Amino acid sequence: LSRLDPPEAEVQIDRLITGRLQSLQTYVTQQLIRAAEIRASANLAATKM
Amino acid sequence: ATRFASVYAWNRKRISNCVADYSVLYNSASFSTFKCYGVSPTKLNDLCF
Repeated sequence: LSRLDPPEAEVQIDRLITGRLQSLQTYVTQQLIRAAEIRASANLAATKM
Repeated sequence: ATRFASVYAWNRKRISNCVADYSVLYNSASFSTFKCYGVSPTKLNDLCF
């Protein structure tokens, strides 16, 4: 944003934002799935107790 | 300088021990063409290379 003319920055920024958002989305989805597995284990522990 | 290098056998020079003055070259506008890539042509002389 401090190096390129505003519209040039907008293009380079859009590339970077998209990259960062897709990396976060992948991360969040994977945690959501692992979190579900953890919930299942917690439910088993509660049953054992 | 009145003599720019032959293109057949042109030679690159290296710059050091400078105060950046992109905005000076640009504002004096002695050259007719100022087209920049990666650096805004609109006097971006805030950067240090």
